[PDB]
Amino acid sequence: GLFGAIAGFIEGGWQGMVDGWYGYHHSNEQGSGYAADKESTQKAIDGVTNKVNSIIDKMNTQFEAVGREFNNLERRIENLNKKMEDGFLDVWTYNAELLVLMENERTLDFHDSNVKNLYDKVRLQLRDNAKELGNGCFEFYHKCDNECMESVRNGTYDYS
Amino acid sequence: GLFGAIAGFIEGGWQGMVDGWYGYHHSNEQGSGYAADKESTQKAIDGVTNKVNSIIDKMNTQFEAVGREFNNLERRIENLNKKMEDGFLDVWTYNAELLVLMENERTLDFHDSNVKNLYDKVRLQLRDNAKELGNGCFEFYHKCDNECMESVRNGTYDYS
Amino acid sequence: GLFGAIAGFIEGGWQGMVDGWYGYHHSNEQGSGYAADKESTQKAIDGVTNKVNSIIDKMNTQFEAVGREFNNLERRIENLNKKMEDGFLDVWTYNAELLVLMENERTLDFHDSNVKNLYDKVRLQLRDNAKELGNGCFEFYHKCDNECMESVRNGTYDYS
Amino acid sequence: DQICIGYHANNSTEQVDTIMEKNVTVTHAQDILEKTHNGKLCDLDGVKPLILRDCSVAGWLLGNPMCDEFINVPEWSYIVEKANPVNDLCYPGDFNDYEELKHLLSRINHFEKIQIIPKSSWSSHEASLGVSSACPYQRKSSFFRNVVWLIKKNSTYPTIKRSYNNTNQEDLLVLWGIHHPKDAAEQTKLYQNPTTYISVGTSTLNQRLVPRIATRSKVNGQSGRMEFFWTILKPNDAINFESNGNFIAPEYAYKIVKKGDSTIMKSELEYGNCNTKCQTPMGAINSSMPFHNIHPLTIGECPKYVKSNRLVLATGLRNSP
Amino acid sequence: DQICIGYHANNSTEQVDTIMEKNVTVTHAQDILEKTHNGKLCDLDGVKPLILRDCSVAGWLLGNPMCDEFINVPEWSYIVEKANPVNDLCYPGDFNDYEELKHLLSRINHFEKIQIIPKSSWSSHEASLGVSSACPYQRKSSFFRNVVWLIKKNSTYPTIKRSYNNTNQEDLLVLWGIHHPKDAAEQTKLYQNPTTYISVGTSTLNQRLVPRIATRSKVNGQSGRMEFFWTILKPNDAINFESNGNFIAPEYAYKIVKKGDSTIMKSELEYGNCNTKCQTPMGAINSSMPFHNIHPLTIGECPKYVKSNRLVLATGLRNSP
Amino acid sequence: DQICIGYHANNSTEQVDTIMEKNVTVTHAQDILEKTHNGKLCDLDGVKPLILRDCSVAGWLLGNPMCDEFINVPEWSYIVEKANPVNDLCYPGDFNDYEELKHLLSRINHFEKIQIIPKSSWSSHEASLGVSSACPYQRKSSFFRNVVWLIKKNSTYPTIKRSYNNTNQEDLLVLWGIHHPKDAAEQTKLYQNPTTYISVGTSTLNQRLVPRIATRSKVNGQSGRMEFFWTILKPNDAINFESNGNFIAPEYAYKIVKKGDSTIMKSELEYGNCNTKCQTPMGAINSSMPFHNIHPLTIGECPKYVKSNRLVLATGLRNSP
Ligand SMILES: *[C@@H]1O[C@H](CO)[C@@H](O)[C@H](O)[C@H]1NC(C)=O
Ligand SMILES: *[C@@H]1O[C@H](CO)[C@@H](O)[C@H](O)[C@H]1NC(C)=O
Ligand SMILES: *[C@@H]1O[C@H](CO)[C@@H](O)[C@H](O)[C@H]1NC(C)=O
Ligand SMILES: *[C@@H]1O[C@H](CO)[C@@H](O)[C@H](O)[C@H]1NC(C)=O
Ligand SMILES: *[C@@H]1O[C@H](CO)[C@@H](O)[C@H](O)[C@H]1NC(C)=O
Ligand SMILES: *[C@@H]1O[C@H](CO)[C@@H](O)[C@H](O)[C@H]1NC(C)=O
Ligand SMILES: *[C@H]1O[C@H](CO)[C@@H](O)[C@H](O)[C@H]1NC(C)=O
Ligand SMILES: *[C@H]1O[C@H](CO)[C@@H](O)[C@H](O)[C@H]1NC(C)=O
Ligand SMILES: *[C@H]1O[C@H](CO)[C@@H](O)[C@H](O)[C@H]1NC(C)=O
Ligand SMILES: *[C@H]1O[C@H](CO)[C@@H](O)[C@H](O)[C@H]1NC(C)=O
Ligand SMILES: *[C@H]1O[C@H](CO)[C@@H](O)[C@H](O)[C@H]1NC(C)=O
Ligand SMILES: *[C@H]1O[C@H](CO)[C@@H](O)[C@H](O)[C@H]1NC(C)=O
Repeated sequence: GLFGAIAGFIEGGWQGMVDGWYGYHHSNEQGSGYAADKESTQKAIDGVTNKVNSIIDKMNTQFEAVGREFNNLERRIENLNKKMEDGFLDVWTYNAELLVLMENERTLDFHDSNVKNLYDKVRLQLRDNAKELGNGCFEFYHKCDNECMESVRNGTYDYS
Repeated sequence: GLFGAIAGFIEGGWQGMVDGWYGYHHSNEQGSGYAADKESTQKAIDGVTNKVNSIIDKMNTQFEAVGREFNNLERRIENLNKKMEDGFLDVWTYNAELLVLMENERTLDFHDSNVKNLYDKVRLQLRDNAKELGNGCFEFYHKCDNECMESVRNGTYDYS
Repeated sequence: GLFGAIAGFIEGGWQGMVDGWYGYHHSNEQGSGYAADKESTQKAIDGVTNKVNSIIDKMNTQFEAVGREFNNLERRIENLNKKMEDGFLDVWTYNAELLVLMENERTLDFHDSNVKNLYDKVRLQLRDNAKELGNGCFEFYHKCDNECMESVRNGTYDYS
Repeated sequence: DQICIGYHANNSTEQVDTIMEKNVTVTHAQDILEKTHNGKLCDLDGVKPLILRDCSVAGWLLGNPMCDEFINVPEWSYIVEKANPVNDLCYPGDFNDYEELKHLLSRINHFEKIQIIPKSSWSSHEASLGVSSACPYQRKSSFFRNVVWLIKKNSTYPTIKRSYNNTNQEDLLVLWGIHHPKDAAEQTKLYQNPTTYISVGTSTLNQRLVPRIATRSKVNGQSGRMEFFWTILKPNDAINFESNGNFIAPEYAYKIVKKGDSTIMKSELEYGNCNTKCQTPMGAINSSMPFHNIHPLTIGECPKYVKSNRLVLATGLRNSP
Repeated sequence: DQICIGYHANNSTEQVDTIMEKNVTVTHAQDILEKTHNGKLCDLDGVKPLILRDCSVAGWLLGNPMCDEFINVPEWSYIVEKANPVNDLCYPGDFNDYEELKHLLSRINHFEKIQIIPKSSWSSHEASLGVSSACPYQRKSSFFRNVVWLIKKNSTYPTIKRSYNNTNQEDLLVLWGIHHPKDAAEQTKLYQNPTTYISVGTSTLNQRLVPRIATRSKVNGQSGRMEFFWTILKPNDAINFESNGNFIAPEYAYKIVKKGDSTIMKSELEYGNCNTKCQTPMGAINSSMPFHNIHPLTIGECPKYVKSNRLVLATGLRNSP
Repeated sequence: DQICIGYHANNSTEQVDTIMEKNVTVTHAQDILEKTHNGKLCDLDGVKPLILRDCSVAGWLLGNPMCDEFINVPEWSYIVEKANPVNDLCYPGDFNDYEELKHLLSRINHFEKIQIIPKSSWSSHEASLGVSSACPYQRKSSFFRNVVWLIKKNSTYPTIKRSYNNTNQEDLLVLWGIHHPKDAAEQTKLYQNPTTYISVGTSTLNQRLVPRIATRSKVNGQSGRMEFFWTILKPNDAINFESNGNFIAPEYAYKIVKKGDSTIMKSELEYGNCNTKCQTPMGAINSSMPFHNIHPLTIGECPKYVKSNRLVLATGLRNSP
């Protein structure tokens, strides 16, 4: 959404590409195929793994509410002990609901930014040797066989 | 701010365009006019409506602090009952102040991203049939009458 | 990260440029030098100063937990007074840890966006008078002496 | 010919704050914090609350001569009491476990007062002599109307043996008291017997009160003290009393008729001849909004409270000056 | 020839919520909230808990005739008690500071019961006559097994003067009681002396209980009442008793053998012949997850509790329908 | 010719954490969490605190012979007491509602001690014989200096009838006690009368203490016990006493002279001949920073406390290795 790539200038996802989160579809004389970008995928995996574990780990620990006994003439302090645990456990209910909502929104934007930066990785790589088609594809002005195609993925095409 | 469009490569807002949040100013032989982009405006309206209602709805409910009576020789537990409500209601005072600050910052960035993606919607639509002027305008290399102008807004110009 | 400039299409930082956060390296017949962009640097300084002070100031104040005395037959209410302060001070421990993590991530992205918008400031300024090299540099098609170079920094090159 | 992309502006003056910047003008904004209230105490859900006015909970239950307005009250929605009710214990003394009782009556919404020991059934003691100048009614010495200050008859106070068995379906609030006199002469003058007691028992109660004879500071003219006690009597349980003096006997008890959510509120407000959903001590809230800063403690369909001057979300975008 | 950049899709049905939008389908998602539990009470860390079953803490400690199962229990992990144990105080009465004691026994993990005053050492009173129909054992009148209801011998109840000195290294929980009879005849019938007392003292204790003679409602047939009291006796301290009647003497006390983290839990569950790490009243938790919504109050290596239906993080990206 | 856009780098080693990544090096960073303190107890706002040292609040108020340093203290800023003060109740016993009193004295900042019943005004009893070896002063038997242990005179202890009327403008803390002896002989030896009492009354007080005669464990040589009681006496109210024995009479009371924010702190620290703004039990804080992790409980202009090792905001940007 925020970065315009996913469900934007890239219209849809590839069901056919299963080996990673972001990657390439190539098409040439030898054929057409899907292939993941390892680095970009593994960057995101790391990040999102650490986002998750940060939400879990930094809870060390929340309120640990073990029960008490009040009697028939201590109804005020029973109510007090009651209200305390209401208030607390309802504070964490707000935190957790909202945390998850906010980070769910960021995680999608994180992915959108990733697909955008991957696109721009290749744009800068190919310079004037291909035309941008505006749907996420580049059409080469020259023959690009599989060795050429893999060299784009390696980051090694026109290494200078 | 974050996405460079509002108060950036688009210098200012249009007072004249009142029917929506984001939209178009056109200029041709038949005249010049303002017109909203319905889809883009209504996307944002939905989003921002749901952001608001999420802050309201997910408060279900905060601490519900109904008073108690302590006497002259229960000053310790009165103080305890006091401090509890200080601490709580001052926890929500932090949440709410900061939530509003953080989401106010995101909402402005949300709008900035929206105006950017709208710009890029049209850029990709017009391809090489117009020149970008860098201030948010495109100058057509060919005549674009009102039917043409409306076809840009529909997303139907050069439908292929 | 999110905006692709820092540690992206700009590979690295300049140790040599010490007068500001974002800025310019120029190279011409008279020589080459580093120079800060005052406006862009001072925008960010203001912002980040206010982000900091917002985290500090809006804490007004957290829970102010001054101790109580319970005796040998009030172990239940001592435990209650205990658990209250556990729960609270462990709520702020979650807030503060996570706040700092989330805002640390935004602050880096804020800086990334800033370097990107600075790049685009100059791109729009220079229009067709220079070629983008894709590493954050523009190569002029004409001689650009120091007066010319300073005019880029002022925002006054080709003022029309 | 030309097409430009761009965004809305207006003449909105509404500013909001963000983390990075403050007082940013925007095209639209939504206020979430409520700050208004009609300033009156109002019926909850169309039913009038129990506004004690100048009486306290003690004054009301015991039947202080100045609380006659509340002799037989209807069902209530919530209990309002002033900061310092003038009509409390007209005869000086204390009320045992008062706060726990006050807390009990918060979660009740209707009493029915029943006679459990007729005043005219005290055939061996005097029952109509126990009045005090500390408790006047229309310039005349009187006493808490729901309990009976018994006195010796013919220089004899025989040992009282009485009980009431709760044959009703509801729980029963029962109140009694003990008189702590100022000296031995007074003890003889009122009760004959020098060494007296009051034993009270139920399934769960087991007490034996002993009065305390002492000189102390006069309050409303009295160096004596009345000390009051209560219990909830369960359906089918009985309460037993025994005393050879100083016994402030019950006559009336309270049948708990309607239970439900409420509590006691400290407020100096009167009734507003009005109707509402939500209530604070300072005033009632009528709105759709979801937050406020008026007052901590509340009852009703009340949007949440917080301590802050201004909470305002941006909805529109940065407005261009 | 052509190279396209693009992103993963699959046939994932998993939806999550964000601030801006809800029910967004994604390629992967992680559930953090636990909702499952084996539904049984299980050994903590491989050690069986103290499941009182139909007895209460009072019933157990005093030695209610119906709690014989728990005459000499082994070391426990945590205490489970039913909502309303049927075997509590078989003889009606009260237990002084019961909740504070209950709270004390939460943080203990093993008692050892020792004899401190042999039942057969009461050479001047009768020690084997104090049984009641309120406390039956196998259709036969009995009494709390750890305390002794002493009675007069030969129309004489001499003044008891006894003590126990804690020569052990551990603290000692000591329990005694006082009998509140129904009338003066009974007082004479059991204790001879009309005016009796019970004085108890340690380094820190200093009490003098006086029984209370009264008619009250019958419970398990009794208008009399037993009232029980306790203290922790410190290593090298002594406890002194003195009474001329109504004394429910101790015989057994409890040596605090093992201390540690635990508490009393209200649950209707039985034992599960099972072994676990974490426990709620409804069931035990076995998983790696970090949050749950099953039950507030808990003990063990328990991931944190919250009140919510569903918590689910997006990990993958927006899936394309 | 060429112009490049770019960003700052330096040789900063400072790392911070984010949600996505940890230990990220940055050009600048700001630490918000305070961790330092001078390690001493210091005057609050230029005024010395009440450091009791080896005495307790009880020891001080009652006037334990070993607390002479605090016979007439000046105005204080806050109260410091050790974990286990050695000089507490030299004569064994208890202090009634001690914690509530301790809590009262937290919010006070100055007493003035006044004589209310001269020691030399006890014309019918002996007032200078009540000393104990439990309470030595310079190897000599003594007693709490602010109260008076009265004794019989000429084999007679006439009934005491005394009072003090608070003619001052301030509230008055008044302290008295009752002696619980070890046996009847002692009772006769000290007070003559076998059956004694102590009645105390104000506008709101109404008590009658009865001493308790018993053998109990010796503490500082004594099987007897002193039990102390207090009340706040209001301007224009009077306190009345009556006793025929066991009365530990007041001589001195405390006029509440200065009120204000403070509380009792448990610390083993001495005075630092120093001056500060903020204070914890471990040490005083001097800085501009807004958070700390030193100690929960605090008094003064103290930045907020939290339980964490490290809190550090990024201010600069990612530094390039
Ligand atoms: C009261 O008791 C006296 C005993 O002196 C008795 O003779 C008298 O008849 C009684 N008085 C009344 C009015 O019943
Ligand atoms: C205390 O003394 C004053 C006279 O100075 C008197 O008016 C007041 O009533 C006395 N207080 C009491 C409780 O007797
Ligand atoms: C009981 O006491 C009586 C006094 O009447 C005495 O004579 C008798 O021997 C005693 N009885 C027994 C069984 O020891
Ligand atoms: C109260 O009265 C009923 C008879 O209506 C009786 O069965 C019940 O036992 C009585 N309760 C007590 C405590 O005596
Ligand atoms: C003490 O009382 C006695 C009574 O035996 C009396 O005669 C004597 O004079 C009194 N002693 C003093 C010292 O006043
Ligand atoms: C308990 O016994 C020991 C002797 O074993 C003795 O030294 C100690 O003082 C006694 N405790 C008391 C309170 O008498
Ligand atoms: C990537 O592909 C190139 C060109 O096909 C191949 O020769 C080489 O093995 C690969 N290089 C790296 C660094 O992965
Ligand atoms: C939009 O405009 C076109 C061209 O003017 C017009 O013919 C048509 O009615 C519109 N189409 C849609 C899908 O709105
Ligand atoms: C900036 O540089 C220009 C061109 O070198 C110089 O003439 C002028 O003094 C500067 N102008 C401003 C507005 O800073
Ligand atoms: C917002 O802050 C500004 C500058 O800090 C201050 O002048 C003003 O009081 C604030 N806004 C309003 C409407 O008061
Ligand atoms: C999500 O909300 C939608 C629309 O508001 C509703 O139909 C549905 O109940 C929710 N999703 C599921 C799986 O129930
Ligand atoms: C940050 O974490 C790293 C890797 O997880 C660890 O080596 C290190 O202890 C941390 N940083 C510092 C300065 O200790």
